[PDB]
Amino acid sequence: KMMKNKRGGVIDKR
Amino acid sequence: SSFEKQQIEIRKQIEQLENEAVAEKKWSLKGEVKAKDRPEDALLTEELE
Amino acid sequence: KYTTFQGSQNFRLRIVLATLSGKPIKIEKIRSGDLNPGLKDYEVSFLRLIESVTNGSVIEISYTGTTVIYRPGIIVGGASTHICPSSKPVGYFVEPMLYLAPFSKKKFSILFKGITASHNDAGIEAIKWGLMPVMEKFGVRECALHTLKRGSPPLGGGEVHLVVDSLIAQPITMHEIDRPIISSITGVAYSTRVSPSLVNRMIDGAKKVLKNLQCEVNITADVWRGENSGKSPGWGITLVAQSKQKGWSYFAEDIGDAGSIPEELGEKVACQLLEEISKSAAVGRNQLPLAIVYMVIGKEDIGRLRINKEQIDERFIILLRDIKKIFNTEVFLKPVDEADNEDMIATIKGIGFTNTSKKI
Amino acid sequence: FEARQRIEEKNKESSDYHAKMAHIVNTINTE
Amino acid sequence: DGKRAINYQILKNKGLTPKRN
Amino acid sequence: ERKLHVPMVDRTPEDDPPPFIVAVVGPPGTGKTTLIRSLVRRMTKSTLNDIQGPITVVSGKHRRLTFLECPADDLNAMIDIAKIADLVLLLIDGNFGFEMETMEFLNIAQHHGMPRVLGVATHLDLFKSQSTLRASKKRLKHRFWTEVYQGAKLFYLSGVINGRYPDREILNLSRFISVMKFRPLKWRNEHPYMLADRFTDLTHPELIETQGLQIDRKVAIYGYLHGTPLPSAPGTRVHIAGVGDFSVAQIEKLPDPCPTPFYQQKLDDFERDKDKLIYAPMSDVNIGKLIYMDNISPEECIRRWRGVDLEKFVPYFDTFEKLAKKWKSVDAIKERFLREMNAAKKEKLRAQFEIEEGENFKEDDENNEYDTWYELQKAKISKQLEINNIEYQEMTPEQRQRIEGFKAGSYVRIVFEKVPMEFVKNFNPKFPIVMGGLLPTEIKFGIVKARLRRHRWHKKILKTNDPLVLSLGWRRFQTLPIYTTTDSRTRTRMLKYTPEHTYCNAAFYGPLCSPNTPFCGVQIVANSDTGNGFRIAATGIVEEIDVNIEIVKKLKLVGFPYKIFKNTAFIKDMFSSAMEVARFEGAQIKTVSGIRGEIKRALSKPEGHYRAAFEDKILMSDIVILRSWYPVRVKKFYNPVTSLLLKEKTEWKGLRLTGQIRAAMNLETPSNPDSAYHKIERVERHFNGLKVPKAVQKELPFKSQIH
Amino acid sequence: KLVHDVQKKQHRERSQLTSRSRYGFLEKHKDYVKRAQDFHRKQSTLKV
Amino acid sequence: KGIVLEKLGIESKQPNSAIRKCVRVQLIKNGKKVTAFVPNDGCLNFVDENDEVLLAGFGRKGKAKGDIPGVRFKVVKVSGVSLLALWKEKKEKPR
Amino acid sequence: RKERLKKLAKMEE
RNA sequence: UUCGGGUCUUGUAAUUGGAAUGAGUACAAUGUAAAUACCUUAACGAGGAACAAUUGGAGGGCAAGUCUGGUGCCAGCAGCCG
Ligand SMILES: Nc1nc2c(ncn2[C@@H]2O[C@H](COP(=O)(O)OP(=O)(O)OP(=O)(O)O)[C@@H](O)[C@H]2O)c(=O)[nH]1
Ligand SMILES: [Mg+2]
Repeated sequence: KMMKNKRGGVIDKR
Repeated sequence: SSFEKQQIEIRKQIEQLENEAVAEKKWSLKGEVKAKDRPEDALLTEELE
Repeated sequence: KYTTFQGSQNFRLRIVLATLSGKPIKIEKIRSGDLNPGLKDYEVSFLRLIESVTNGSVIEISYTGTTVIYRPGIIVGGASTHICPSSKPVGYFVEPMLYLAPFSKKKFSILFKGITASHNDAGIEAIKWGLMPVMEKFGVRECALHTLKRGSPPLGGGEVHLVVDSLIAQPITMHEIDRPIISSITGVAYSTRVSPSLVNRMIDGAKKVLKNLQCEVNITADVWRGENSGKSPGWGITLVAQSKQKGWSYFAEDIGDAGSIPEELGEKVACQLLEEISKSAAVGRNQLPLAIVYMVIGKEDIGRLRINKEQIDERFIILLRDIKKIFNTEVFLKPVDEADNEDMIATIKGIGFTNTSKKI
Repeated sequence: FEARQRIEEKNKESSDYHAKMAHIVNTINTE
Repeated sequence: DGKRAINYQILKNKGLTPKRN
Repeated sequence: ERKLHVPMVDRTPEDDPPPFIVAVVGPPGTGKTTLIRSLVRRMTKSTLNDIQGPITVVSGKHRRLTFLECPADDLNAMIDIAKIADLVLLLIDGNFGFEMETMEFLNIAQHHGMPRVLGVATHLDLFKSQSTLRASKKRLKHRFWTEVYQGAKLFYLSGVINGRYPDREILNLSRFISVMKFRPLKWRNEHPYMLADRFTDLTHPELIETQGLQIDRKVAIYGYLHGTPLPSAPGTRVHIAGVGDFSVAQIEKLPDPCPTPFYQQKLDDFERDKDKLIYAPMSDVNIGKLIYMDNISPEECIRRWRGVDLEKFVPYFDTFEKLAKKWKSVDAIKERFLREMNAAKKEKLRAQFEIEEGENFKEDDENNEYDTWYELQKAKISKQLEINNIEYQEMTPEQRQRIEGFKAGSYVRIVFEKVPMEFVKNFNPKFPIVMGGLLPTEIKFGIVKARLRRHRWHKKILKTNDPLVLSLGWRRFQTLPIYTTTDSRTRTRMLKYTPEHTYCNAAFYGPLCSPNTPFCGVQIVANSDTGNGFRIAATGIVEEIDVNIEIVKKLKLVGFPYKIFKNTAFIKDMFSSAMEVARFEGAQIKTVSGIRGEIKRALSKPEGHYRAAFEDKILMSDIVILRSWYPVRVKKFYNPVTSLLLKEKTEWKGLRLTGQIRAAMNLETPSNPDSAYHKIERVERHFNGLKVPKAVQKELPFKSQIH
Repeated sequence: KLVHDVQKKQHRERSQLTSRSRYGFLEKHKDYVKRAQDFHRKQSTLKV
Repeated sequence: KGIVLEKLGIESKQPNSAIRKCVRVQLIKNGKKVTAFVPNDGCLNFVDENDEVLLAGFGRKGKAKGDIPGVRFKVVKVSGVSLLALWKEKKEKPR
Repeated sequence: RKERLKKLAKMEE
């Protein structure tokens, strides 16, 4: 459900 | 010019969209799909509702 | 990625402003001289909240963690939850949502779970009776912050439901050039997991200070026991000076540390409230950034607010320089013709910002 | 399992729509 | 010629009338 | 109730409004230039030749106008001049009647918000008989009253006796357009725009020689302002129409070349141009500064003013001991808190009651503003406007430039960087260069949910994924829309065409603009391939904005039953494997006859067969179907028209249509012949009689038996 | 009351697959309801 | 005369019902909001928001099978041109 | 007869 | 109103023919202070006589279409969307 409806994402790098 | 090379790559995208719009429709993009028409064992990956 | 910024200062404010405008920003050198250089867990969680509430936005974080790059998107909102890390409380994670509440595509219904008080940030009663009337003055009608469970430091376990429905287009302009007259002093003295003798003693100390004045004083006791009182015990008190003729509020609060005195806390909070009233002109020093941001995003028009030279501090200068760097909107200050005090009217030509997300 | 979840989702959305329309027609008749 | 005269449809402007006799 | 309205905001300067902008438009050779030279000789008493570009004359003591003879063949010129224009001198040939170009321009004006239309009629001397002339006058006037409002007055002109129309009719037309009295519009009173009067390149010729005529040159642009005060800080984005989207590099206001003679004599009165009275340049003959200085640290600012983190929320108090010692007493804020002695007591009781009531019914504004909610709203509008006015009038240097920006009617120049060599080379003054300052929502890029219909006079409907050169906001660009409907408000199923007499939703990629925004799109902007058809293809509005849509195209799976019992059937040729049938098992299935079912279990021995239980005995001849949904995507195409960058400035050609590429590649219209419709003739069927069991027929009683 | 004729248009019914014309006359709902009524009558008299 | 506030019943399922035909307009000489019928969901597409409709009475003689009681006004013109003309495609709605 | 019955049912209801 | 009863050259998006005429354009003359027009009249001017009148009201029918409820195959709402 989450990966189907949402669009924007965070580029987390460490 | 920057405009000129931009128009060149726009013309490339134009050619691609022309060829796609004149080409054949996808098996899923059609309607009334028959099993021999569509590729074999596709629905398990296509995951429609 | 284009508008650059330095330092870890006013982080949530810069994120909120870039989300409102739309210009892509880039903060660099976040605590370089540190043993752990870069962000913190609560700042990363706040960015997770931002990307939860908005849509199409991209947040690039460098692997060192010292450089964040924000290309904002549109505001959507909806109904969801959030899990506050225990380093910072729900007030610190609520205030940006109070900025970005009424300009969404769908209503806000966010369930925050965590600690609900600290010495630095707003409590729940602080948020309600200090910053909900300002939004109600600026046009947001149906906003509410229910408290399902109340937690306390240092274990928390509390839950608040922020609901905002007044999807306004832009905040109406404001013309408040007269110093308001405070009508009543309401307050909320709350506590968790202790005997309410403490709450009674806090209210006794506060009324003991405020016995000099003649205006009415009503401070309600708010005890929480049982299963919806959270883990840790604690107490705190907020006072609001309410001007009922115009619907203005000046608030001041505190909580009690491990082994403090409730009467001392009541008298200290009353003294802080009197200080805020004496330094106040139509707003408080903590409601002021909300009022300035709302005046800048109000429609293309001159808004006027009567502020005081004591309310003009370094925090005001830093806020105004940030607003100039984002919105290119100067704030004009004129000294009022009054001879006794030294107030200045702030005039802001609010730019055209419309709630362009909302379907019609 | 997916059939179960889909039936549950459809029933939830139908109940929400029915409540919304009842509220709208109530507001019409009282306003 | 080079001039584009208007259609009979947009000259007379009878939008959507039923069939009569 | 006729005089009531919807309230709106008029952002025009009361001090020095800019020249009103009139567009002289119409067919190729309908004397559209002669009208301009004769109207100018009326207004200023000097004959003019070689009119090109905008030309500003001055009417009366307070007015000045800007004539724009539009190039009669270019639809993009029609579109942006209908975006900007304010009074449209639309001229119709008399002998020929209405023409398609006049028709199309009226439609784009109607969709982009109607300016003051004014018809003039020409070639009224070619009519042989006075009665044919009178009948044709009445016919034109009534069709014009159908399109523009009824009662709209249009003028009539005779013949060009000396390169000029009759003076009496020109005098009437001049009086009318000099008392024209315009009205507010939403787009024009939300955005800043300008019509560039003079154009100049800015580089060094040595730089041009070194780079070899490829470097994008700086450009200075001179003209008046309109609409909304342009902010005086450099680096705001502003779309030049037909050239691209640039940003202003430097702004500066100037002395305007044509000051109205009221303003001229007022300047002369303050101080103590009468021959040059037209302007065709393209043609020939302190805490505030303490805060906003960046080099000063805020500590030093507060230090000089008197003589810190923001992530924390509470303010910086002092020690509680000092606070209590200071606030033992409250008589410093007692002022903020709330015969001769009797009179003072009644006065303080009046003050106490005044602070008790406050603002409850204070004139209520209703009987104050004469018992109409509309008048109340517009009085609020006017009060806010005059407060704006006095606060602007407060100070000169910053309250005019830094705070509000250059208002309107300030003859301003602006320079841009990175402006194409094609623009500077193929610039000709016969074309309008209009500029619109954008917004955040207009600088973003997403997909818009619009709702649109085919235009009523357009013949052919619009196919999904067919390129549409549309105009929405200041931008014209072709995109690949997708025409959707909601299947009774449950799901956005895409159609394959436009419904020919109503609105369908559309969704398409392209630069965002606000909700509620009307737009219109053509299919062919290229003038070389137009024909007699109507150009304008779609009208609509844009409703909302997103970055993605859950958009469905229905696909149904067919099978064929090959062995049937009562209520059960073995179905083949629908899947490929038992894994697929297990993935789809438990399915609400139905057949062409209209009986329901479900697929139950995968059959083992053939690869794809299964068993399905129907509600009634299915025939063998019928075809089962399984309705399901498949997500489609929106193609991300965006190709803005750049005709002013083009040299020919007509015949801009982009993505051809599907019929055009089929005809050019010489393919054929794809159509499976099993899908066409036939005229069937269903024969009457005579069902077989009933056949009882023989045990029943034996065991039946004597009377009730088959005899 | 307020209806266009193009709204009142017509909708033709398509025919059997030409590759599957061995089994003839793809049956629609009117034929199905006739067949079901006759079968129901037979079942009733048989039960009697 | 009135201003169209919101098109009610847009989120209904079954088409051409009375709760879908309804709108909510506010009369301008009173600031007072009240509902109004609009025939033909096409004409519901024509009326969107901030539109200055011209209501008139309803004047029914008999009820219908799904009519709403108390909705006594209907919409005659929108933004200056007639709804019937816009529906029959004689005219065009000018923004 | 069936058409008359349909028109009759409409004229009752 | 249901079982039904009454009565009669009827029906045709079937073919086909020559005659008539003014709406209109127009020499002309009359009219008029001068015109326009009417009334007159050469010459043109009719087979979707496309030389293309309306405004309202009632009702039916249709799909491998859509939505909702069900004591299957039904009912309701409706359908420019297959
Ligand atoms: N008899 C007559 N001739 C006219 C009239 N109006 C224009 N003309 C003729 O048309 C020409 C004037 O047309 P322009 O003023 O150039 O119109 P335009 O739109 O500039 O034409 P383009 O230059 O082709 O764009 C002159 O040669 C005139 O003789 C009129 O009312 N009567
Ligand atoms: Mg010319």
